[PDB]
Amino acid sequence: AGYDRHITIFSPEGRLYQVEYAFKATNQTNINSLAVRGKDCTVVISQKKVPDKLLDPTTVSYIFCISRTIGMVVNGPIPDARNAALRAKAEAAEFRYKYGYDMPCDVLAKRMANLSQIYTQRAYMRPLGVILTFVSVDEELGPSIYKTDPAGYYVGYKATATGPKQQEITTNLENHFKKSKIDHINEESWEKVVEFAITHMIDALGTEFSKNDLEVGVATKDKFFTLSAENIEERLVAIAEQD
Amino acid sequence: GYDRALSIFSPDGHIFQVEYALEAVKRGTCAVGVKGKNCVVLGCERRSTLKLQDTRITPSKVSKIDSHVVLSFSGLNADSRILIEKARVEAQSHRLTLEDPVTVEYLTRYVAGVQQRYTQSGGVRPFGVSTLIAGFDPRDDEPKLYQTEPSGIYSSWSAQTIGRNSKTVREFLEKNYDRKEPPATVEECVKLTVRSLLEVVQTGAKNIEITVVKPDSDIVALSSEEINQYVTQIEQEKQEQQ
Amino acid sequence: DRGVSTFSPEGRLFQVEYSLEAIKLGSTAIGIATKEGVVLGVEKRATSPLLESDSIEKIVEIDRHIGCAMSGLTADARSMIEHARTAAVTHNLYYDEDINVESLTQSVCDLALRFGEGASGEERLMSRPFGVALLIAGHDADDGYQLFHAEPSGTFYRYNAKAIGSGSEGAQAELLNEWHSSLTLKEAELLVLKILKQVMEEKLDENNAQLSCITKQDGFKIYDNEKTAELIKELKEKEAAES
Amino acid sequence: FRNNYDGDTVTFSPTGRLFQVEYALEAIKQGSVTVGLRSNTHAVLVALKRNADELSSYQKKIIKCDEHMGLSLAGLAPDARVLSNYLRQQCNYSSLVFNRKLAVERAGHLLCDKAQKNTQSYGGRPYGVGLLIIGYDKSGAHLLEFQPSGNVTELYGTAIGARSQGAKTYLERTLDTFIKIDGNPDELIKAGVEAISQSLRDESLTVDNLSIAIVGKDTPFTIYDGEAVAKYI
Amino acid sequence: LKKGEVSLGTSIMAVTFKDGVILGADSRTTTGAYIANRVTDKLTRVHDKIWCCRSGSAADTQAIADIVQYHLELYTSQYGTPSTETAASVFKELCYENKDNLTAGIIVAGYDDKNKGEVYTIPLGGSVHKLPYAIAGSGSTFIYGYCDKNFRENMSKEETVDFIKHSLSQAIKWDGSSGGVIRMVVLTAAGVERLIFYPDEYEQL
Amino acid sequence: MTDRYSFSLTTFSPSGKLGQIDYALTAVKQGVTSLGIKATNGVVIATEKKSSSPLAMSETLSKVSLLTPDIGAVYSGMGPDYRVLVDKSRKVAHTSYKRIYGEYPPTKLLVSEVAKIMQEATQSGGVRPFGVSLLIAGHDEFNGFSLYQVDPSGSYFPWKATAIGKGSVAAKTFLEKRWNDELELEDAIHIALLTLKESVEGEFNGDTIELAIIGDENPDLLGYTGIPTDKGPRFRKLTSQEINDRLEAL
Amino acid sequence: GSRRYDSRTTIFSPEGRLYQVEYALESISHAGTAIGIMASDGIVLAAERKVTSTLLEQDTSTEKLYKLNDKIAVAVAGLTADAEILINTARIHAQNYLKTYNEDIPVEILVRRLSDIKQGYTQHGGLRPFGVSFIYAGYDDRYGYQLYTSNPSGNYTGWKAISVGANTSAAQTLLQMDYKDDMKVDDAIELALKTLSKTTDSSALTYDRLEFATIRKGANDGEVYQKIFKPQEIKDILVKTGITK
Amino acid sequence: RDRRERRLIFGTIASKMSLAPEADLDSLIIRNDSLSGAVIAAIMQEAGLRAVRKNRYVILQSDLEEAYATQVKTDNTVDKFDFYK
Amino acid sequence: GTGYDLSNSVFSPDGRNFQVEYAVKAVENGTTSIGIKCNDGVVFAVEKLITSKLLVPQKNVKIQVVDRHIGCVYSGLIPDGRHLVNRGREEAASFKKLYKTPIPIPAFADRLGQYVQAHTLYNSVRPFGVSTIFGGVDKNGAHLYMLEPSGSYWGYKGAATGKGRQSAKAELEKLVDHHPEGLSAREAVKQAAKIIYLAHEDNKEKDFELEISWCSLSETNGLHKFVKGDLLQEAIDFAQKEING
Repeated sequence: AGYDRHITIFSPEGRLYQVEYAFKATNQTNINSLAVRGKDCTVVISQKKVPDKLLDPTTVSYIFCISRTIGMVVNGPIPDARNAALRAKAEAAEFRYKYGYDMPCDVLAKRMANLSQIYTQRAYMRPLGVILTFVSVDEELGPSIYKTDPAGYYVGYKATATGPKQQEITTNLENHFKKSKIDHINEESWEKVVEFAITHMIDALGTEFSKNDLEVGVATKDKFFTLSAENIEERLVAIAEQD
Repeated sequence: GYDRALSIFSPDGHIFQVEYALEAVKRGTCAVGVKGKNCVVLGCERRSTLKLQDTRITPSKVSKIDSHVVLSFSGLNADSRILIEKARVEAQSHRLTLEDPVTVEYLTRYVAGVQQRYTQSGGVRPFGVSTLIAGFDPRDDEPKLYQTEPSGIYSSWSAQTIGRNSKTVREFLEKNYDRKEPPATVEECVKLTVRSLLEVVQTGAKNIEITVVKPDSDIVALSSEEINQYVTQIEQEKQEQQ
Repeated sequence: DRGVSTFSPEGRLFQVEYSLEAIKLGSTAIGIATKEGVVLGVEKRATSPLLESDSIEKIVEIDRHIGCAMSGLTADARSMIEHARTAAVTHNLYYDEDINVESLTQSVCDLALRFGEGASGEERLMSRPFGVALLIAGHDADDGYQLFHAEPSGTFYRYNAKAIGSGSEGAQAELLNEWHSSLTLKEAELLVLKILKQVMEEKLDENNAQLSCITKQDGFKIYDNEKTAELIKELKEKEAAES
Repeated sequence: FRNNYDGDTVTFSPTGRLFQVEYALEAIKQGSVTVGLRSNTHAVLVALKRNADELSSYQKKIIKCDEHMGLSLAGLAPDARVLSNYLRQQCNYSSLVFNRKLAVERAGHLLCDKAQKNTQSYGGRPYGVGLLIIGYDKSGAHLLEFQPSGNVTELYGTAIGARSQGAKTYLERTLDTFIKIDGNPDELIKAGVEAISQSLRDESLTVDNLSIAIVGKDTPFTIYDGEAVAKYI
Repeated sequence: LKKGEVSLGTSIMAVTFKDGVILGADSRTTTGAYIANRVTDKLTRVHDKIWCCRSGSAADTQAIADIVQYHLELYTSQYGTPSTETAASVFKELCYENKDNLTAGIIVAGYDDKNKGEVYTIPLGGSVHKLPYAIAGSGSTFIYGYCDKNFRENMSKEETVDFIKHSLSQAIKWDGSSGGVIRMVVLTAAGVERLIFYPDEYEQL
Repeated sequence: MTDRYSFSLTTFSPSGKLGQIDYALTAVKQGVTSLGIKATNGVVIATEKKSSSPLAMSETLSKVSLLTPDIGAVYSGMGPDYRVLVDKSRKVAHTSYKRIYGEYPPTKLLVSEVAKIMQEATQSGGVRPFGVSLLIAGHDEFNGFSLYQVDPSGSYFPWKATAIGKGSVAAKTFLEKRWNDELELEDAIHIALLTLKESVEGEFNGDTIELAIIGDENPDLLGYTGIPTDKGPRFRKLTSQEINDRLEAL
Repeated sequence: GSRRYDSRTTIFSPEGRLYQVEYALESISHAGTAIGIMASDGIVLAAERKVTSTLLEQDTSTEKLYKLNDKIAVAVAGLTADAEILINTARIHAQNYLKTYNEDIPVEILVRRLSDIKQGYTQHGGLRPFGVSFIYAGYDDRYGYQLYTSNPSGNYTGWKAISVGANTSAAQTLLQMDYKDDMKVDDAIELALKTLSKTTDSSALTYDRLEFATIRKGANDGEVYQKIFKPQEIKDILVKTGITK
Repeated sequence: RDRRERRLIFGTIASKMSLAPEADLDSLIIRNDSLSGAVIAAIMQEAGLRAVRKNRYVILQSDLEEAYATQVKTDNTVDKFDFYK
Repeated sequence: GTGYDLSNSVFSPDGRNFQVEYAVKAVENGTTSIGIKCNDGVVFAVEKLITSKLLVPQKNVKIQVVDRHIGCVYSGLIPDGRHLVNRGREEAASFKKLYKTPIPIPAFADRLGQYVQAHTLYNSVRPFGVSTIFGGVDKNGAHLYMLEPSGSYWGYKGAATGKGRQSAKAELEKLVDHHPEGLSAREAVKQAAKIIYLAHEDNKEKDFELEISWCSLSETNGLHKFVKGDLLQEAIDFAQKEING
């Protein structure tokens, strides 16, 4: 044929070079994300930074609202993120007409995975580099987190993290859930759910971040919303109201 | 798309792929055609070494292209079916449309034309076959003998020989034919054809297959019995010229 | 294999250069256009008793006013003829009259451009360019007698005389000295025979040469074996009496 | 290496563009010297026709696209024809659809797009030919320079072919004078011949090499061909 | 056209007020003279504050409406919130190319926060017309005089709810193919509030 | 512009081998220990469940998929190749048989349909071939219970027990010795846990085994509690508690 | 594009060969063995399944024996996968001849088509060919019993005893000697089994390492009834010849 | 190194350095599967050394965990292989 | 490393294909163009290089219109920039017909984005080597956007690209701070002209001809128009006053 990394075909070893390099250096773009599940919400915190004072940070987007209710958190670069967004959006909409029902996280995950795989076998396309975390509060499962990753592999989570502070986030939640004997915390108001998230975040990444350095996306039953800049400071001050 | 290159120039103004097509023919079996002025004889090898072949369903080297026209070859059988099929269709196409029996020149142009296409056109390679095409034009008693190469070129020849040891059989034939006095009788032109093809088959008198074409669809394949007789005779001739 | 779009630092394509190499290996074709005709002559060559030498010729008729003699690969000149007949026939039906020899060369040269992988400008269906160059000779009622040299590269020039083939370097040089602007059809044919004799390593017979002519009361006319030989018979004696 | 990025037309290289593209710009200089000049009411094209021999007849270096338009080539011939047909097609359709002649500017921008498409296509190639396209539309007199990678510039005057820089020095001096003569054809024409013979330095000029074409406010596409260029030297 | 029809209440309208636009329609389907559904929904969402009133055949309108839903979800998300003008055009485009097999009479009425309430009327062959308030269906004709006199500027929310209730109740009386429940959707800066009146309510009111 | 790739990416090497099939197989050897047993009173297939994360669902994860109602498949190889392949196998099985002959394809016939997908993909360029091997374990009422192997190229062969993945040969030895036909399904479940304990060490549970059987019926697997008309599924995947119960049963 | 991202192995060689074809025959010479003995009251077919086990089924004895018709069947030497596409298409090519003329295809036509498809994969497309060689076990009323072999190159030859697969060389050297020019089925069966043992290393020749089919005329079975021997009928014939050792 | 084998190496290095009833082996058996005897000894030794440079005298199961997690990676690679997750 | 310098159909370990790097480089190798967002609008200005008096003013402006209210200017290579725009135009005509509304500046960013990104999933199509700064006023506010050649793009408050990118961001960043966003659209022409002047200091081998255009909802009424006449002429003077030399 050609070679195993000038076109996409098996390696000597049965590996795929392109999928493993797609895992690595697409999360080192100054991005770190976590998603945790509420009681009647789903919270995402994700880093999101602007290096100029001349770059309007509103257009800067890496939590997208796929539908009115669906969110998708992308870890990886904006050229890739919009190829996956266009696909996601289209899939969401199509689903809504044809099957008469709102798009579940899991179905979207599964569909996108199989598609990426096909593009992985192709000798004139690449797998996208992006890692896609699809969030809502389904009325067919409660709060949900389902994540696809780039190899055509995808799997459901109850809480997930990405970027190399994966270990830190996990351990804090694991110990906590083993003690309380639940993997979802119980609290109604979204506000208290974001405070729970921050607590585990601050400890784990070992830092706190500004309003414009964060972006927080909240899933609720039949809405997904992003928190304004003042709204993200309100929460950071509110734990410090306690202190 | 697989209309892209698969046949490229040489720097010498040949084509690599046509030079390599001719080699397969040489390794191959030998076919010959020798002309009288009443017939055209075609000899074809059937050198069965092994005795476990059943030879009524072991492929022949003689095809009808038309009822008054034959094609013989030396080269890969697999490729030759593909050419043989397109050439039968073309005889019937003329017959249908012109209301006329087929003329030898046009068929030769056709055989030449498919091979010529596949060198010129991309994502195809030429056939592994050289052919001899012979027959008689309608209402005509003079012999016709054409040679085509998988280059796609074409020529007429009074006699021509192809495949393995082409040199040896040309060289011999050249001493036993003149255009000014070619043979009138079937027996002596056949004697000459069997004698050339003896000298390269090694042992053969059932391994040599003669088919003699007289004007307009009198096409008759001589048998082993008959051939063994000419070989005896040739062994008598070679101690009358000692 | 070899690029189909890759040029030399000068900017002359590899494929074009390679086209020029096959041309130089055929047997000479020589044309002189005069004021009463166009003469096209070829060396057919080969004489054998196992060869039918007067059944093969290199001067083929396109139309009742157009011939071509070739030099180079002969198999290639069959595709060029198939395109050329179709184009001329369709124009005679639409406007009832002769097609121009320059016009024909351009229509053919357009399909000489395909080779290789396709373009988005053009669908390239072939694999190599044509390895034969041609002298196309004709008559039209609006420029009289003419002679044209088509190169497979794309360039076509009108000439009053031109030689192509292996032995063209010598041949052309002779053409100029012999050429003048009161040259006639009958002289030109005799002269052709002189040139052909000179450059042969053999005796000139009509089973190694063929003549042809154009007169406008008969169109493109092949000077037959019987007439060509009578002309050869007359040559040998007259030359062999200047010594 | 050279051989690494050369094989197909789909690769960029650290230079900022592909090697092959530069080789297409280089070919133009090989082919025929053609100068382009305009005043503001007429625009003049002067071209040297070359052949190969004594007994060869000239190849035309002016191809008339319309009865108000024509162009000169310099460089590779076969592409210059494939382009002149496209321009013919573009022209006609404009007239059939929009009743429109086809502006020089308008044509340039369509031609550019066609050129990008054939430089992203891998089997495709740069054309390897530059063109000086002249016209008088209702935009005024025009000269455009077309390059076979999609570079289109509107100019007062320019040259492509043998010592372009050569002619350009001449034109840049005599510029201010000739361009303000507006309403006299002959002067601008006379400046064209005066220029072209000084670019030359290993060739000479003669009557039947030269061919002049003028288009303008009162000159519909007209060629002075052979003999009739004598009266502009 | 197609093959098969379900017939519909054939009295729809959108009337604008101060706080936006209120859309109102009657719903009741029949197949023949058989009452397929007493209670039905003819108020269909294409966007969150932008609904439409479906008229012609049920079948044709649904098939179009799906196509419009699909485009408008993707517009919303990507290009920002739609307008009624944006909807109106999608409805027209399909309708005009497919006028020979579909038949759709649509009033698209929407509430925007950048152009307020908007009414775009799509004719049965397919056209885009803005009008200040619109009446469509085949019972609108009888109620042209009433709506124009009492249609007045800067209406109060109740006064417009009475006005639409009255408009449709006179049309439902005189017209025969009209009947069943009145559904309405009040489209304001406060959301969409949905009202339903059973047969016994509007007749009196 | 656009693709032009039509040249086969699977080609012959000087020995008579096919580079792509050789490569793909290395992946399969390194893949998760899977086996299949025909108990004669059923068929039991077991495969390793795994978790990515403890905070990760493994409900979504697919290690045992039902290809058609009475038939399950399990694999060793490349997970993404497996997922797409299952899909094309499900589709053709439903369209071309389930109201044409009025029932599911027979096991051997379904193994051939998979075989074809993989072979199309090996012949043709634009795409590399599938990198997978399957164990298709089944029941069809016209062949009983069956076990097949499907290779990466699409070569298949019949088996009555096997294992593929890492540590195959020894796994087959324990299975060969313990089972020799005419055996309860339950008993084959017990044997299967024993073969895999010896095969996998470091930590072992029934919460890291995912077990499916084809070898039961419930009324719930006719899919209705009324009056029969047909037989229906016999695929049943067990929950983790039931598997721990069979681990407790000696 | 694809020029420098691909190669051309479907071109000729400086001997006149094609790379992939020559290689394809090699693939076949280490695959399992198929043997064809044509008799004049029958066809005897034998195949060795190289390696058999009690973990494989040995019960399926169509593993290399496929019927393409009730009058033509092939014995396969090479891959199952490669085999599958030509079988399915051959069976289809049958039905077409059958529909058109209401009569079954001769063997020879069906071979010539097969070979043309196989030539085709190296002739255009850039594709790879199959890597499986077929032995045609077949009928005509023009030619009696027929025995062919066709190859991935697409050359095809008439036989009355042939082998392809491994150990070809050993089987054919014994077979040519012990051949009788016209012979009955039962005699063929004795000859075959005798040859078979001494082509299978050490004590290994068993019924369950063999696939056997015979095609007999019968007189409780129809003219040209193909019997594809299932285990138990192999067990019988081995004991009768006594060759089980 | 099989499971009984790794277990010993954690214990033997763990004797040599500070330890307490927190120095939970059960955790560790999941964390390490079959790395050479060289590698297990290397890591256990380094983690006691690294804790003490972070200005901790005590070693706990917590302490080994925080040292390890830092050394093992600094880039993010998603699960294990492409063969199974 | 390698394969990623010729292709885009496979993924670099650096996360950034070497061919993509070369595309950015040709952008910095063009001219300066900039874009200024203001409190009602956007103003665009470009340095047009003067080489010879054989070039004609305002026919080789590098400002090209799309729709009615989007002005598009670029740095890099001319052919890439025009083809990219011609595609924008075609999508824009399609847009207008279908949705009966003008094409957004955010929409157009996406349209361009998807054409570039498409050519960065394929080795068989070669992408664009220009950064295009564009913007306008629409139904949903004023927008400045910059499209970079990866298929990365965002909305900015201010933008520069080209040779003079750095000097331009400096001079812009001071002026934007001083103002709330860039004050009035009138003011913005004067400000622009200062930015071009500072950006010229990286050229100094060619003279320049100043060309500005604007799109303003308070002094153009939502249309893209050139800034010429009096307004351009006061702007040359303002630049030459404060910036000396």
